[PDB]
Amino acid sequence: TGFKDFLLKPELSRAIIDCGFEHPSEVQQHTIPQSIHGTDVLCQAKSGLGKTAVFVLSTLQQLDPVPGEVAVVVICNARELAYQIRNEYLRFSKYMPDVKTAVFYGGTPISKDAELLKNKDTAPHIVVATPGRLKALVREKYIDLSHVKNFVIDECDKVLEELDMRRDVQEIFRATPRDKQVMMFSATLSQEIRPICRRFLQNPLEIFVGLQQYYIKLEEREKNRKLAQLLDDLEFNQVIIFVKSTTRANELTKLLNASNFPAITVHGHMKQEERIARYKAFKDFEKRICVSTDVFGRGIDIERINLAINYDLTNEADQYLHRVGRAGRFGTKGLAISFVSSKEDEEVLAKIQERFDVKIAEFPEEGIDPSTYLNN
Amino acid sequence: KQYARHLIYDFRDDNSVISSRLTSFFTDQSAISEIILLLYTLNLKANTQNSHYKILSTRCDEMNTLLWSFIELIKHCLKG
Amino acid sequence: EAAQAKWESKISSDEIIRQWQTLRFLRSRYLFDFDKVNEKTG
Amino acid sequence: KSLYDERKNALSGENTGHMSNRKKHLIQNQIKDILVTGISHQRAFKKTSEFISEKSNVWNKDCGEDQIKIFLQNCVVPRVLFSPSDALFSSFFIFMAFRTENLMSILNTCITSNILKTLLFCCTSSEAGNLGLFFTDVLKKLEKMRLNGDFNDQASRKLYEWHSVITEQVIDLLSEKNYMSIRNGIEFMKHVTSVFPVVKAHIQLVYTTLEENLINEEREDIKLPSSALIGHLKARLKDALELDEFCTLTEEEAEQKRIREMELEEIKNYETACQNEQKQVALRKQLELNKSQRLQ
Repeated sequence: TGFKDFLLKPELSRAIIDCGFEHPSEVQQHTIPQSIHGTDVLCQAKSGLGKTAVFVLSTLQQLDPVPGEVAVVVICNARELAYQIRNEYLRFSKYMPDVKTAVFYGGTPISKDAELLKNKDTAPHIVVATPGRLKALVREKYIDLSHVKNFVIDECDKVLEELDMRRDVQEIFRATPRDKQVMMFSATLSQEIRPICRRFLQNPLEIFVGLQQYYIKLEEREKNRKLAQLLDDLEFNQVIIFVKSTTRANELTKLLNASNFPAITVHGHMKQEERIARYKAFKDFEKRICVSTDVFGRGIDIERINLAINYDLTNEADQYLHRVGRAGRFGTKGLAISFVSSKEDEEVLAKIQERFDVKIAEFPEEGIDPSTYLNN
Repeated sequence: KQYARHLIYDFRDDNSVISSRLTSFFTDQSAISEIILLLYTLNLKANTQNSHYKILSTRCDEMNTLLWSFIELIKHCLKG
Repeated sequence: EAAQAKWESKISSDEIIRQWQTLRFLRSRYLFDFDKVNEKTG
Repeated sequence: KSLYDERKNALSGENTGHMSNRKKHLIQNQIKDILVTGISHQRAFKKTSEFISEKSNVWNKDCGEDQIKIFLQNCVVPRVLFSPSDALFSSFFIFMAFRTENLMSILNTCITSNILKTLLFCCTSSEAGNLGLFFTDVLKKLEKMRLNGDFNDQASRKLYEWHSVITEQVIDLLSEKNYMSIRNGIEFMKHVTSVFPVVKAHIQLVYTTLEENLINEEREDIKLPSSALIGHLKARLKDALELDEFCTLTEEEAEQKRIREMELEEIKNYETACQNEQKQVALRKQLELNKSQRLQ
């Protein structure tokens, strides 16, 4: 347990074993145990490398439970990410019956949320919001910000830049005591915004920053028949199919749903509310097959995918490293299969083996061994 | 005491039927006095093996809280 | 007593992890001396 | 009795409304079930209290120094290194069975005998963590009977003398070899850091030693609790800490106080005005000097 080595409260260190984390990131290594002492922090790090894990564990040790007073304030960028902060604040506090956490965002009636905060059975110690909504609550005497001791600003460069999103974050800072701790984290911190951002902080701490691959040498029309051969030969956990268009991507799942392979579709040219829910069910193990365009090439971490097939091969070596960086996460074995069907395709792999020093060997006619990607 | 196990997530009053069936397979072969003597002996025998330095500070601790965990299953099932 | 018979023989005439396993055996009865009687505690 | 009543305050304060009859049926069944348990636990405590009181009179008729050494190692120490709920027993028994004069003589040979750097070497991560739960409940009972209860000045000199040998034992442990001495001393200092602040000086002794092992070598990722213990050690530096109100026996330490008063009065006008320039050595540099004087 690497997170009991943060020397935390015994109540907080219980659910971390139930949360599965064991190894701290380099961003979490440098700024959390100094934020416990009570000084302000200034952080720059890459996206999705444990930036949100900094401010959840830091604020649950500091809070003293008081009935009916707020103690943690988080201001964010949009309505979607504030629902993600709520789901992680309750997960580390599943074993604390006194604390509570609610979410505020636009589109919801404020007076109906005023009945949520006035009733003590849903009056939390932790309130997270977008400042587009959290400005609207204090101007009618709904909430009081005089008992808060921790302030969190995530994505501090993207919120403070716009002048309309600058006015709402200033009035909450004037409605709270300045004898307080302010936390500020973002992903991209340039040299222009950092003289702007230092107005809220007092003495801050600064932070600035195998896989078996194979390709099939075939002609043009054999690869809609090679699809149903590579599926019924390989023993797969979850498969992703990468199509470089949106016209072929919707003809395939109507072909696959009638071939008794249930599948879904997520890409562009569709509603963003549908893009969240359809990607959620794929993580929920509702179906094992999904097709997608080049939106899902970079950054998505789903560890249950070990078979990634390239229906339409890339022209570069800088997009191909991202699509097969999804399969075989953290030492797991995976597979990368590419359909070579054009003249510019063979030149792509010829620059890959000389750049990445990886030998994309030829597909054997007898098939691969079943014990080289499961046992080995 | 029943509330202190509800907060630490220690479900004993819920699956009391299923836990008694599991010790029924241990008491049919008269294995209960054999397990306690075997976990204690192997833990004490692991004080001479030379494999690593940080490993046997965790292996000795993990086998110690296994023997504590089996004794506590005996007293809940064989009651009387 | 054989561990002290192992001890009294060598005074008449890794190992620090072999010292780690002896000191988990000698903390049963001969605990309150523990200054320099078996080794240098270092 | 207080933890029995607040359980009733949970059910009465949370559930105020109409939801069902069966739910309010089961709660009022339980509000009498705790009170029959509490008075029987009181009667169980009443059965033991006059039993231990009538026993302790013929127990505390003979005090020994070698007769208490075998008790401390064959009856006390293996029930501290066993379990966290069991290590709370070994502190609650000494402060209840033995008398007031017997209590100090037991804790005499436990601390001034340098074995605490030797036990924490040969333990696990959990056995070393249970040893710290012993000295947490010992020093919490000593700090409460010094604040609320009154002592003579000769006894209060002995109480603050125990704190001097506790802090110099753990520092010698942290300056040892690779992993077993260092990792156990962190977890041992995790639980005893609650009732640490007896003297302002002793906090600064144990703080800077974590910096000496921080700069030179980093074998594994043990910088993470080292920065975490530092964030807990300095959090109690500013409450109330001065060794000159309670410890009054100052035959030479008053003189080294009187010299240090004239160095700060000279340097406060040296930072205000500038008439005759004179430089002195700062605090932490001379606070680094007396470490190696005692480390050798």
